[PDB]
Amino acid sequence: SKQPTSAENSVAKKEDKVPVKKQKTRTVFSSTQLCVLNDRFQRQKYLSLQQMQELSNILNLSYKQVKTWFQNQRMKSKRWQKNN
Repeated sequence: SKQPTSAENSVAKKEDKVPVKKQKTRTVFSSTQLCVLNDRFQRQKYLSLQQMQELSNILNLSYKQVKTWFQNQRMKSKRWQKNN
């Protein structure tokens, strides 16, 4: 696999350029993570079973969280995205 613990594309681009509007949704994702996610999804095919645990360690998040985020964005194409 590819374990991207380092060597990223420093500042690729952002899909969102909306500087803090509509208030805060309590929990939020940073453009830093978003950029890395989008870059890696463009450079690679997707996140593999191992890659999600790597990513989890890098962003100091949980494997349960990283997997669920991916599967939600994955399944939205077939069913729909859910916040729960």
